[PDB]
Amino acid sequence: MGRVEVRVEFEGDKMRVRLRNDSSTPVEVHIKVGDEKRTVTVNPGEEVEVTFSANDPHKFNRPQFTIEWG
Amino acid sequence: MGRVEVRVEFEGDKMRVRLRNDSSTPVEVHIKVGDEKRTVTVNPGEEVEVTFSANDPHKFNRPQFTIEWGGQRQHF
Repeated sequence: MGRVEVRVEFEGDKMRVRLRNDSSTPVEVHIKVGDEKRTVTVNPGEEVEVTFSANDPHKFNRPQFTIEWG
Repeated sequence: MGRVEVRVEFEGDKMRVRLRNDSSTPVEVHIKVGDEKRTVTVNPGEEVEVTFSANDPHKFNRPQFTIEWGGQRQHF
C-alpha cells in the first residue's frame, strides 16, 4: 500500500517540485532537469519542496522524476 | 520494492507524460492539469503515454501527479 504526490510549479525562472509521501515507507525521488540532477528521500508523512533555477526558461521543457521504494 | 519513472515533455499546445513501471505490481497514475484529470494503470514492465491538449500554454503551469500502488486495482 501507499501513494506519492508530485506537484510541479513553474514561476518565472524557477521550477518548484513539491513531494508528499503518503505511504508507510520512505521513498527516494530522483529529479533531472537538463544538466541538473537532484535526489531526495521523503519520509512517511513528510513534504519536501525542491526548487530549480535556470538562466533560460527552456531548461524546464523536459523534467523527469523517478520514485523508488523498498 | 519497485520504481516508477515519469517523463514530462512540453511541445507546442501539448504536454506528454511518459510513465514507466519498473516494479513487480501494477501502479495507478493520476494526473491533474487545470480542469482536466487523466488516470491510467501501468503494469509491471510497461510504458504508457498520457497526452494533454490546451487552448493556451499557461494551462500546464501547475501539473500534479499521484502514483498509487498496492490497492484493489480500481483506485490504488
